[PDB]
Amino acid sequence: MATEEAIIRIPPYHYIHVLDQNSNVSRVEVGPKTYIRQDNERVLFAPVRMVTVPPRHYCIVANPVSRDTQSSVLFDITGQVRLRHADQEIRLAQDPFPLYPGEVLEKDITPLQVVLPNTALHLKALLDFEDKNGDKVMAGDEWLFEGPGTYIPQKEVEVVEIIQATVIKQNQALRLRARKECFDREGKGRVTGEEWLVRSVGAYLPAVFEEVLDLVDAVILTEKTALHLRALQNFRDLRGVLHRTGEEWLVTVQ
Amino acid sequence: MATEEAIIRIPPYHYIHVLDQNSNVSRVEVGPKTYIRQDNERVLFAPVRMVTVPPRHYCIVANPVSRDTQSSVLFDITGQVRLRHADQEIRLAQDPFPLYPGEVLEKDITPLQVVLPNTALHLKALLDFEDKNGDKVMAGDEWLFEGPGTYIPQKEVEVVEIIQATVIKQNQALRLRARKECFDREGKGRVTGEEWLVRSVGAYLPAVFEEVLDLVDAVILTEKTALHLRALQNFRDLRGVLHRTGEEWLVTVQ
Amino acid sequence: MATEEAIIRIPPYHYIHVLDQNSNVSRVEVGPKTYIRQDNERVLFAPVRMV
Repeated sequence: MATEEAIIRIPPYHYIHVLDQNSNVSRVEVGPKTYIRQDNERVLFAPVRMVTVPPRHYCIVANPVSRDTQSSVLFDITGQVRLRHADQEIRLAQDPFPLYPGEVLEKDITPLQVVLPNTALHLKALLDFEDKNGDKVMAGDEWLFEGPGTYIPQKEVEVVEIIQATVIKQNQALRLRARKECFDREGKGRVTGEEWLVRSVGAYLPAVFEEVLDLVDAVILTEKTALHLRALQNFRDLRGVLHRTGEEWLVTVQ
Repeated sequence: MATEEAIIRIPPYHYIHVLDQNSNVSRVEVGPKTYIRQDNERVLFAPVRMVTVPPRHYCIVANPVSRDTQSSVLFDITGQVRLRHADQEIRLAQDPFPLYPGEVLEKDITPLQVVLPNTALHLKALLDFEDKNGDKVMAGDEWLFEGPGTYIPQKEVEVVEIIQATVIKQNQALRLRARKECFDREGKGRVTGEEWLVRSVGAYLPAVFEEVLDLVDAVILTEKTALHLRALQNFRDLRGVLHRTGEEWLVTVQ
Repeated sequence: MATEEAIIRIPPYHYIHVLDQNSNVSRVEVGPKTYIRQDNERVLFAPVRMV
């Protein structure tokens, strides 16, 4: 049922064979095994399936522009005996090992990285529970990423990156419409659909928050000015004074 | 009555045979058995039925985009001995076992998820009596789903998801048309067609409740205002005062 | 280098195969082995010589 593949094949190039003949026993998940190699394909078996592949790489161009794929877990160690054709895998520069037969759902993502005010990352869990350092994740909820580098492009789909809000003290303050049961990332106060005030200078929008609008104060250290305000919910102002809706006050150099 | 199917067939591909020849005795519900497999289909029997199939899979692409089907329970354990062609099944990634002969009612549903205020799930029982953990459902009534994860798309047809209502305190409160003998899902009072008021902030319409309108309050902490009211049923107000229909009172900074 | 010799063959009849592939070790002088037999010649190896 086939011919001797005694063909010349170049060193970085790829070729898929014995896809038709039997595969291994036990947990050794070598299915129909194949080879990417330098030499002439001398073929000891004619029954073997022949798949015409000229150009292919296993090259991860430095750490930038890296790759992912369907796990083809053929080699293992004394610690990680991973599920082969059940899981999906992600790759860095540290993988210049040659290609396999059971690979699907893959491309080449460039590892984008961002730091502090620069930008943030709005990850979630597409099906993940506990894939990252030092503890465990709960359902399909969402995390914040602020500071230096990047991470694994796996088991999380990021909502987006967020270009944060920037606040120049006295002239500015930030409004933040809480969106879920959202606990305040900056204090104990929280309620869905509610409104927020940022008194800190140039800070970031936590995943649950939302930059509504940036609101500039009216300057009233002036003996020649006072503010006319209408309390809109029952509360205490910045200066801690009991206030009921509709009530009207004027604020002035206190 | 047929030919030797000695044909080459790829590892994840599927083929249907012996659909014409006799089936098993006793509870072993193997009918005309078939095989999805890696190797060459050597067929020791010519009488066999040949169902021409190139591309197929048992691929449940991670937990998302998963699949269900008409049951085919050939392998069982000690804890489970199932009816194979009466029932109907639902499947996740945790089942990459091959295909069968009795497959009829199936597709590729992505197990959509929603959590907290975000959205709700208006589940009903299409035929079901007790399909879910730690107890037993009464006929084809309706539940709600609120918080973290998803579940089994099986014995329950969902009415819809429900993008909930949202109320901002003193400015707002909700109206809810109770539609069944509906017991109040936030209190004790109840009656069909009746009218409700939501006094909590940003919440969710339970299954029997219906979002009518959200009603904003008139600001009357004003010394220059009072509200003219007309009691439409015999009752006691927010402030717990005896009222009768027709009756008119005015409400002012109390 | 050849085809699956899945052919029908009669009981007293004869056929010569695996003439091309390797032969045995030691004093067991089976070279390119063959078979005369009753059944259908299912051939697990395609490289086999067909006579």
